[PDB]
Amino acid sequence: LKNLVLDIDYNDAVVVIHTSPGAAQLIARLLDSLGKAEGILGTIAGDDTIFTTPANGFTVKDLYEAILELF
Amino acid sequence: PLKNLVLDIDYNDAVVVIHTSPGAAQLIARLLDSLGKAEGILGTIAGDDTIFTTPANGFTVKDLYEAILELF
Amino acid sequence: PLKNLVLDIDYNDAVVVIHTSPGAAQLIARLLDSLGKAEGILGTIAGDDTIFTTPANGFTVKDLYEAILELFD
Amino acid sequence: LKNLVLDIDYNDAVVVIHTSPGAAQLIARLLDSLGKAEGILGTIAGDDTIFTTPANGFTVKDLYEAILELF
Amino acid sequence: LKNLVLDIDYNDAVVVIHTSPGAAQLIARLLDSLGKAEGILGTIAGDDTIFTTPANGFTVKDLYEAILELF
Amino acid sequence: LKNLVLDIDYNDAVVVIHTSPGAAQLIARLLDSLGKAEGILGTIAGDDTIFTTPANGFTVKDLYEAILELF
Ligand SMILES: NC(=[NH2+])NCCC[C@H](N)C(=O)O
Ligand SMILES: NC(=[NH2+])NCCC[C@H](N)C(=O)O
Ligand SMILES: NC(=[NH2+])NCCC[C@H](N)C(=O)O
Ligand SMILES: NC(=[NH2+])NCCC[C@H](N)C(=O)O
Ligand SMILES: NC(=[NH2+])NCCC[C@H](N)C(=O)O
Ligand SMILES: NC(=[NH2+])NCCC[C@H](N)C(=O)O
Ligand SMILES: [Pb+2]
Ligand SMILES: [Pb+2]
Ligand SMILES: [Pb+2]
Ligand SMILES: [Pb+2]
Repeated sequence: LKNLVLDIDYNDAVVVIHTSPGAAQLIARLLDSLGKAEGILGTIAGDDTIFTTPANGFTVKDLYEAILELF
Repeated sequence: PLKNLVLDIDYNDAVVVIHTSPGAAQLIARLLDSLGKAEGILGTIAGDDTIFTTPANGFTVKDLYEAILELF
Repeated sequence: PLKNLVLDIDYNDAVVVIHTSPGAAQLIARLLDSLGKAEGILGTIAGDDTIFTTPANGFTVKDLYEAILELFD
Repeated sequence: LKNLVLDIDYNDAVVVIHTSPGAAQLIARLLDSLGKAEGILGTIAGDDTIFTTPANGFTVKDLYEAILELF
Repeated sequence: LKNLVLDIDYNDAVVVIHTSPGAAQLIARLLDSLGKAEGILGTIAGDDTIFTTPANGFTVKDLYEAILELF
Repeated sequence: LKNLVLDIDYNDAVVVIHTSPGAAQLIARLLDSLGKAEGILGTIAGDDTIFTTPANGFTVKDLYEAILELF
């Protein structure tokens, strides 16, 4: 979904994405299309921020890379 | 927004209803939210995939409707 | 997701209003979203504990109301 | 403090209360205190808008003044 | 309320529960009973994914075995 | 104002804030005024619980103290 993703960053426990207001459930639904397969344990969207976590055998950086590879 | 997100627009005697793709309601409802009472929009409230928008006094539902299609 | 999540059903001239347990609105609304304009539902919107639903053309609010009752049973 | 409420207006079907970003569910939780007692049939809130309708017998004008003589 | 829960899994940061579309808030409300009496620090729900986290002194695997308890 | 924010706590991954029912998005809105270079990485809000996580550089406690110097 084009330029709705305003920013993608991360840290020790989660990969955080910021979107235009109200776009979070939209972009987050995209990640859930791949989800577990790629190594996304889960994703939760608020209004303009998304939190997603990698599985075991995957670290946040591996997540941060595949996500880029998506958008 | 994007129209591949808006799946259907329709109306009755009280509100104009917009259906969208799962998760898109809030995104699309913010567009209508840019139109004020003067345009005939009293309000707009979105759920997960449906939006209920209602006419401001002085505009009938058909009014709000043709206006929304114009907006799109 | 028993209908014990549904606390009350009633209407007026524009919409049919349902009151559910807190946090059960979206879930109960999905059910109604399985009906469609053909059974007379123009649309359905859920908050946290309340749901507003409204009838399509040629359907009065009372018709939507009786369809919901039978939709839940 | 109710500096979060921006406007209450009406029409033949509902009463709209525009709210600051996010304050919609909080302010709306206020309207659920009134119930069918004070003529409320129900209220749904979004992110910054609330729709509310009068119970049987009450008109929207009545419901409007309730929310005014209550807010 | 039974089949509303599709999957429960975890990693080094949170336990994530996947549920039916729209049941996130209801199920996450079930978790909100346990409180910090258990190992829970917080639980946040979206539409179909639930992110919960362990409080100081508990591991994420603790919170996990305990949530299966609850369910 | 008054009892809107019921608690702020933390663990290994995020700072958890509990609020009054439906107050989460509002409280979260304040948290989003601060970000990245100011400590915060992202803030998600459910209905009464909030999860906030530190920008990759800060300790969850750095972020925590900053949030305290508000509530
Ligand atoms: N219908 C939807 N909005 N789906 C998107 C879900 C995104 C994410 N799993 C969440 O629950 O927050
Ligand atoms: N208009 C609002 N709800 N603003 C608050 C957003 C809070 C947080 N960024 C979230 O996405 O959950
Ligand atoms: N994934 C869901 N929550 N689905 C139910 C949607 C309920 C209703 N149509 C709404 O948009 O508010
Ligand atoms: N936890 C809450 N936000 N409660 C307030 C409910 C507001 C309104 N009845 C709705 O269903 O949208
Ligand atoms: N940032 C947003 N999600 N804005 C959309 C709000 C849409 C509509 N006024 C509502 O309150 O439900
Ligand atoms: N009335 C409710 N929706 N209760 C459930 C809240 C679930 C979760 N603690 C959240 O705040 O996201
Ligand atoms: Pb960045
Ligand atoms: Pb991992
Ligand atoms: Pb009709
Ligand atoms: Pb029948």
